[PDB]
Formats: sequence, C-alpha cells, structure tokens
Amino acid sequence: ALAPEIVGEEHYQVARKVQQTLQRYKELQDIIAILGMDELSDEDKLVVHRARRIQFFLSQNFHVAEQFTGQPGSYVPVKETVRGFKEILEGKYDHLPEDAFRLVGRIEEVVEKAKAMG
Amino acid sequence: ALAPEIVGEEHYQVARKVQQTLQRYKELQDIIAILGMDELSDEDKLVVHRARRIQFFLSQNFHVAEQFTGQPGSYVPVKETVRGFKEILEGKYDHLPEDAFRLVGRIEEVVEKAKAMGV
Amino acid sequence: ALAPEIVGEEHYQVARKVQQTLQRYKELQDIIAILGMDELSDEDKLVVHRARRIQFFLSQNFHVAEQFTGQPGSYVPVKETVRGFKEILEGKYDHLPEDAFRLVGRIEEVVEKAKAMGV
Amino acid sequence: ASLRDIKTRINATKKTSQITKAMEMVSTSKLNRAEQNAKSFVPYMEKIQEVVANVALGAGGASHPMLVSRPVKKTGYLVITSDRGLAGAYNSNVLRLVYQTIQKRHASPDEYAIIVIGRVGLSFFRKRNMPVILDITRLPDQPSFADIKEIARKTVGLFADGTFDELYMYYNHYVSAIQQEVTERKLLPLTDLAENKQRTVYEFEPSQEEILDVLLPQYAESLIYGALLDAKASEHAARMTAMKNATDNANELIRTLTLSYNRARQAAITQEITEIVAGANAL
Amino acid sequence: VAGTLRLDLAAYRELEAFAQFGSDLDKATQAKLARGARTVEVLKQDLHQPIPVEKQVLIIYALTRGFLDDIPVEDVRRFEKEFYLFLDQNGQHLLEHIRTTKDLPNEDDLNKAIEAFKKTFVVS
Amino acid sequence: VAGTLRLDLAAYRELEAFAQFGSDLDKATQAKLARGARTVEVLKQDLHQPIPVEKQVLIIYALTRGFLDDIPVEDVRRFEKEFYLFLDQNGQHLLEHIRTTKDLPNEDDLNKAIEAFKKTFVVS
Repeated sequence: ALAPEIVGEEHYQVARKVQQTLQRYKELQDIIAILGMDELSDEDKLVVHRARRIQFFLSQNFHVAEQFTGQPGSYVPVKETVRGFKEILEGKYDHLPEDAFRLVGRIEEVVEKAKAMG
Repeated sequence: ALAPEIVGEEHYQVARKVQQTLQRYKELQDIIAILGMDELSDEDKLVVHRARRIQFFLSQNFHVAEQFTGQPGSYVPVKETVRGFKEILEGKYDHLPEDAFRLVGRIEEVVEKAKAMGV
Repeated sequence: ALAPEIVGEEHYQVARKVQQTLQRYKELQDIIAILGMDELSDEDKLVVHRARRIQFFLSQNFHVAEQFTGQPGSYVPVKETVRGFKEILEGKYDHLPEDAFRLVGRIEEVVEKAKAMGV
Repeated sequence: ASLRDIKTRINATKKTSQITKAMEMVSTSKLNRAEQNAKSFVPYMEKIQEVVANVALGAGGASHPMLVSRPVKKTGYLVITSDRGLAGAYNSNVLRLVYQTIQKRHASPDEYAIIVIGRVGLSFFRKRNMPVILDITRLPDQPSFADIKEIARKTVGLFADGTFDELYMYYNHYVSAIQQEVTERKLLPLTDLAENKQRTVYEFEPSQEEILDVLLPQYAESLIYGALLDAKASEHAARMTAMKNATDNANELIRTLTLSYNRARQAAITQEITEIVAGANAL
Repeated sequence: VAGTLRLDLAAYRELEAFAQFGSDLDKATQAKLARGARTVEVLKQDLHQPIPVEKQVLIIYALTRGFLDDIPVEDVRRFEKEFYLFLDQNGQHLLEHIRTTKDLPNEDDLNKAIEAFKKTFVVS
Repeated sequence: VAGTLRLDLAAYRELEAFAQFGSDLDKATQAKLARGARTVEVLKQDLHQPIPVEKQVLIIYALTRGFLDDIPVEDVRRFEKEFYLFLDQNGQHLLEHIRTTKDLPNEDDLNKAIEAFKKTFVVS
C-alpha cells in the first residue's frame, strides 16, 4: 500500500525520507563503533542526530501496556504521525533531548515531556 | 578427429596448449572469484592474461547473426585459425586490449579494430 | 572406556588435549586455504605446527601392511604411545620435520628416521 | 554438486567473510593511527624547511646542493614496500613503475642500485636479475624515526661517499581511502626549496661551511621519514579497501550457494518421495 | 544475574573472531573478550556433579560482578571448586538466606565474603 | 537511434560495478558512465502513461546525439516532460512527418528544434 497512488504524495515522500535516513544511520553504525562520533563529518553527525530522534519517535505507548508501565495509551491518526515525522525531519526539534521522544503519542507530547524535564 | 595423424602435429599441439591454458584459468577462477587477481603469482597472472584473450578470440561473427547485430559474418580457414591461435599463445598480442578480440574472424581483424579503438 | 576411573587421569587428559588441538586445527584449514598461513597469529601458527605433527604421528605401520609398505610392522604399548603424544604436545620435537612421523611407531623411530634426512 | 559439498563451501566462505571483516576493522584503526602520526610530523618538517630555505640561498659549496654534484653514473633507487600481501595493487604498482623506469632509461646493471624497504620488494628484485645493496625488512606498524634512521644514515652516506651520484625514491602517496597514487621524488642532489619571509633564518649565521656539513644530511633523513608515514597510511588504506571488497564478494558467494543448496534439498525430497510412492504402488 | 550473564555470553559469541586480532590490544574490546572467555570457563561442568541452586547463584554473581577479572581463565575451575568449599565453611548464613527467601543476600555481605575468599585464593 | 542505446545499457550495467568498487577510471569510462546514467534516467516511466512512438523517437534521438550531456542527471525526467510539452507546442511538422513516413525528419531541423528548446529549458 505504500504507493503515492493510494497513500498520498506527502505520506509517500515522508516515509521514503524516513527510511532513507534510517538506512544511512544503519550504514554508519560500524564507523560509529570503531571511531568516535566526532570523527564523522558534520553532515553525518546531523544525520545521526535526526535518525536517533526518529527511531525513538517510532515508539508508542499502548493502551494494553498500562499493566506494564502505569501510564495510559495513545491513538495517533495517520495524518498526525505524518505531520509529526515531517516536522522532525525539518529540524524543528533538534534542540530537544532524545529521551523526550521515547514513548509518546502526538508530536506535541514530545514538547510537553521536554518542558516537564526542563 | 582430434588426432595428430588426422589434423596435423602443429594443429594438435596448438589445440592441446589452448585446452591446457583454459583448464588452468578454470582452476584459478575460484580464487579470482573471492580475492581477485592481486594475490596470483606472476605465472598465474600471465595464464589469466593469455586465457582471457584466447577465450575472446574463440568468438566469431556469423552470417546468420547479421539479422540480430547489423555486422556481416566471416568464414575462417582452419590454417588461419591455427596460425592465429599459435600467435596468441606465443604472446605476440599481449599488449592489445582484450575487448578487441570479440566477434572477429581472422587475427588481422583484431589488430584492425584495436587500431580503430585507442591504441 | 575413555573415563578417568577406567583408563587413568594422565591418559584421559592427554587424549582430551590431543582432541582439542585437532579440533582447533580443523577450523583453521578453511581460512588457511584462502588467506595463507602468513595472516595467522603466532598462537594459531604454533597450533597448526603441532597439530600436523600429531596427525602424522597418529599413523602406524602394520605387520600385515608389508605388502603395501615394504617396511615391517611394529607393536606400540599404550604407555609408550601416551608418553610420545605427551612429549609432542609439550613441543619437544617442534624442530623435527613433519615427514619424519609417517608410519613410524614410536618417537624413537621418528628421531632415528630424521637422521636419514640429515636432521 | 552434493548437499555435503555445498554445506562445506558455505561454512568455509562464512568463516573467510568473518575473518576479512575483522581485518578491515583493524586496518581502519591502523589507518587512523597512521593519519594522526602524519599530522604530528608536520611542525618538524615546517621548521626544517624554513631553516633550509633561509640558508640554501648562500654560497652552497657543499656537495649536496649542487645541481649536478657528479655527472651521470651509478644511480641509487629507494623503494618502499609492505611486508605482507592482501594490500591489492599497493606493491604491484610501485614495482611496475620502478621496473619500467629502470628498463627504459638505464639499460645496464652496473649503473643502478636498489634500496628496498619491505620483504616483497626483496622477493621481486631477487627473482629478477637485480643488484640490491641495502635491505630492511621488519618495521613496526607505526614506525618511528629511530627505527630506520640507521639505514637512512647509510643511504645518505653512500651518496656522500660517491658510490652513486643520484637518488630517487618511489612510494605510494595517500590521497583518500580509495585513491593511492604512486609518486616519484628526486631525492638527491638537493634541487629547490620554498619562497617566503626570506633570510629570517641567518641572523645568527655561524660559519656556513661547517653548518652545512650537518644541516643537509638532516634534511635528507627527514625526506626519507616523510616518505614512510605516507607509505604506511597508503598501505593501511589499501588493506582496508581490499578486505572490504573481499568481504562483499564472500557474502554474495554465500547467498548464491545458499540458493543452490535450497534447490538441491527440494529436489532430493522430491526424488525420495517419488521413489517411495512408485515402489509402494508398484505392488 | 541471568540477564547480565546472557548479555555477556551474547556479546562474546558475536564479536568473536576478533580474538586473534584482539591479541593486538585494540579498542578495549579485550574487556568483553576476557569476560566472555571467563563466562565460558564458568559454564563448564563435570559428570554426575550437580550444583545446588544457591551455589550456582553465588558463582554467577561473582562472575557477573567482576570478581574474576584478575583471575586467569586457566584458574577459573579451581577458583569455583575451592569457592564452593569456602562457602560451605564460612557462608552458611548466605546459603540459608538464599534457600529460605529465594533472594540474594546483602550485596555488602556478598562482597565481604567474596573478598575474604579471594585474598586467600593463590593464583598459579 | 535504438542499437546504440541497447548495447550501451547492457555494458554500462557491468561497468558501473567496477565504478562501485572504486578505481581511477579514465575519461572514456567517465563518458560511458555519464551516458549510461542518462540512458537509465530516460528509460524510466510512470504508471498508466503510454507515450507515442513519435515522441519516443525524438527523446531517444536527443539522448543518443549528446544533446542531454550537459543536463544534470536529476533533471532528465523534467527535461523529457518539458520537451514533450514544447513538442506539442511547436514540433507538429516533425511529429506529422514521422507519423506519415515512419522515418526520421531532417536532422538539421531536429537539431534546430532541440537547441531552441534548450534555450527555454532551465537547469536545476
């Protein structure tokens, strides 16, 4: 179903960009292991900075996971998650800590978690 | 019919030498498959160099194949074939590129098309 | 019957060490056949060095094997073979050629057969 | 091919792939160390170049700075090679260039000699009919100046002694992890220097003849040292690239062999079940 | 202790084949290599000699907390064999606590007992 | 115009493999790589959008005669689209000649039309 004819041009582009960024991060894993992250070029470090946040934002708090975590669950619309991932890709939240993306619903919940963390 | 008393002594010797070089190349292909040609000794590198050119010169352009590729075909006498393969075995044309040996007839066409390309 | 209480602790340990050395050697052949012995570490080089000698010393000449070997056979007791394999594991005869261990019986015959080659 | 043979091939190729991947990682680490050593060597070269430029515009009566110290005669060749293979065309390119040059311009065994670093060069020139006078084989992965200063001193002293009247050095130059360029440099006699802040160096100006007797051999020794860091970096990069290529080839071969093994397994099951049913219904 | 043991064994089994090139000390991965080698030495066992669960827990705790990091792999079997006797001589309180409450004793007491045994264990 | 494209695409596909391994490729190899990349770009197509053979002939002619050599690779599809629009706008005579005669029109006229379109085309 991930085709622009039926899922939408914006959705398709955002998904492809996310997959490309994660593939680049996966490629950089061995060099990140062998040498410090500083050795990477500024572009590669920016790529890793985006990719870690995207990887954490892919997680979600489930309704049935309350028995494990105490916290409630979330139901995220597809348009909401597309807008959130687009904003993340555009660098809107590069200054936020990577742990604010850990387990949330909407993109606004990342901002709320960061504000609570201080 | 591949017997010295049927095809001739030099014909038989050239055929046997070609088969020997091709067998050696087939044996080496396993090593070239993984680690390339860098670790081969100077003898094996020369064997590969000769074998690739022999294998490419074994190709020919056919009259019937003119409908598929627009090139006209060729008819090669057995004496010319023996002379060409003996010359290739002797190392006369080691400096020519290996792509100049493809789909030609007599050994002179190899030189002609090598001259047509950069040389 | 290969148990410490059945055959003895020293025999059990030397047999287990021989088996471990041979098992280690078997894995190294796959990478040796491609990358050569030069890329092996100093430990693995010694492992191969001793394992080849152990494997060659595992050979023997049988009395009924005269028809096939010319040389007569031998009878090696268990204490003597355990002692010889212990010495080879300890590395007393690393300087001996590996061919000196072929169908020899005891290590005494190994060191005497080495004299025939000038070692 | 049988299932046993295919399985053995697959296992051997997997082991080789793992070994090559580990070698590639080690070579990457060594390349980084070589690069930082080459970075560290810069200030010594800068200061010695500045000093020599400041005092090489003087009377220059020494043998070394002469444009032609002695006429055409025996020529010394310095070559830098590795001690082990698996580096790709690293040794082959340099040896090919050296052989072509000495065949094209010398054409006589009496007028050329080879100074060789690395055992593969020894093997090459010994297999050929080549006279080699100075040898050095073992050398650390991160070489130091004092490691082969003892052979650099002999190399400069041979020119100072009149054994040969010309010096050339051939080595691989490190441009990138993929690019290694074979470089020829005219070593001796000294020919030219830089052009900035002229004369600053000769304020003290102690006697020139005595100072040049020691300053020059030092510049040559620094030149041989600069050539070894670049050679080591190029060797490490070439090893890394070759091991990466070998690992990729091994992975592709593993994939193809696995496909063939699965097809053979399916065919064997088909044959056994067909024979079973034919025998069962033949009654 | 099983969670740490599993991760150590996995990080040894993968990242294995670097041992030969890890002989040339690189990256401090040799720490993981040594921990994995000692874990493999600990997991070995003989015939018809089952170990009580409390002693298994104690030896795995000693391994996973780094008390074996300076004992060479050649001496791990002797360390365990003598540590069991030291336990049944001077750690009856810990053994009884484990057997009764099904839980680990105080980490301070565990460290005290392990250090007391380790100062008496002679390395050879 | 088709024979050059067919053999080139088959070979370019194997020369790119050498390009991926990394080598100091010559100028002829660089030109072959550029032409192969542009051929791969022009041979792509979208769903349910068939193209008339007359337009296909012109686009392949423009590819083969080097008129696309100075166009960046990422702009090839846009160049083809805008070229089709410009053809519908101005090259009715060439299109009708091809439809009627099943043969190429004047090569000078084709060159003039392509070089006229290239002026209105915008890079990047």
